Amino acid sequence: DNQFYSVEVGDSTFTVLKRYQNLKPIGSGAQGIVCAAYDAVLDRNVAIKKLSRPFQNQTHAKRAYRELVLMKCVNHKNIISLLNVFTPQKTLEEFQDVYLVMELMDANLCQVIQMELDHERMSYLLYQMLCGIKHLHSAGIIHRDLKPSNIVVKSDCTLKILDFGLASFMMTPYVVTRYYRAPEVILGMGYKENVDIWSVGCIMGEMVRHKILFPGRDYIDQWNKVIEQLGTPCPEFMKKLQPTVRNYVENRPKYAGLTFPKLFPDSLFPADSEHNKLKASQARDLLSKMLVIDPAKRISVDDALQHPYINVWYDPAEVEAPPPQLDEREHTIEEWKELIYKEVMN
Ligand SMILES: Nc1ncnc2c1ncn2[C@@H]1O[C@H](COP(=O)(O)OP(=O)(O)NP(=O)(O)O)[C@@H](O)[C@H]1O
Ligand SMILES: [Mg+2]
Ligand SMILES: [Mg+2]
Repeated sequence: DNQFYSVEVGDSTFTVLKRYQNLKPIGSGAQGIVCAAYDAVLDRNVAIKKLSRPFQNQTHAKRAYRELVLMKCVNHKNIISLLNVFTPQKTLEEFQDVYLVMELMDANLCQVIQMELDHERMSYLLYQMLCGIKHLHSAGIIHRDLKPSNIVVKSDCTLKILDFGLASFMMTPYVVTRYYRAPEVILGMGYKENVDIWSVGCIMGEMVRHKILFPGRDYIDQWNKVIEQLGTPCPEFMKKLQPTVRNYVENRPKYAGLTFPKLFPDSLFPADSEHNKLKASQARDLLSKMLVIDPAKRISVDDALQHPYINVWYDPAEVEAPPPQLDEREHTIEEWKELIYKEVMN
């Protein structure tokens, strides 16, 4: 008569509620393994992510606690919704795992990057990202860590963002993706809303080029790739850097920079029709306004939404949707356990 059951998925053991049938491993991350499943009660498929011992460290603890609180309060069609939360353990002392249940999407933005997208779908996906990011911004959430792996899509081209971003030692077997972070994060500078526009541009640029824009082993190799293509930023941007960082960037080999038609030629864009020729210029024009190193010269979310390549889908309810305790703090690993439990158990 137990409400839960246990199946072995991959290498781990998933102990889920009886309503969740047939688990198929669909994803895996740093904080948990994601399985797709059927929900008998709701009569639909869902995605179940298992946070194995989230409170084991302050980074993973802060992450888990924050996503849990926001996935409940934030309510937007372009930000993943939480359907059910649960733990198979009965007491705070026995407490080990957390199970996040969300609507099931069909794939990653990484899988969509591997294919040639038409201007209709590319601008719609892009319009959705900016739609959710805008909603997050109105709620006081500035992501700063958007990556394809955390953006999920459905077959009908609907899009949703998975995580809530950045609020940090981690002894782990796995990597962190830096490729989509803004200069005001690579170089530590202090940001504002449009820091997410850079990530959107790194994604669009990859959706077009079909390969990572600014790769690198470290932030040193990555910044190398930023200036090698876009060129050394203007002498007004550098006066905003910290004196120890300013030194490093200023004394770094100079580059004039490539132009956008060179970075993103017409060969990468479908320019057969006359409609596609104009859209291919518009797309390139948006990229040129998103992949700008200086935040003061970088386009805003609102203006990127009013751009001719994106605004063809503008909708008042989707763009200007209404937004909703002060959470950017510090605790020990057992204090976090308590906070996570009392959240999981409303
Ligand atoms: N609701 C969902 N629907 C469909 N697939 C999903 C869903 N949530 C997660 N996945 C997938 O599982 C993968 C990893 O899930 P994720 O939630 O991002 O784990 P994570 O540990 O937080 N990831 P990471 O960014 O590496 O630290 C994603 O790239 C998606 O492919
Ligand atoms: Mg991920
Ligand atoms: Mg994630």
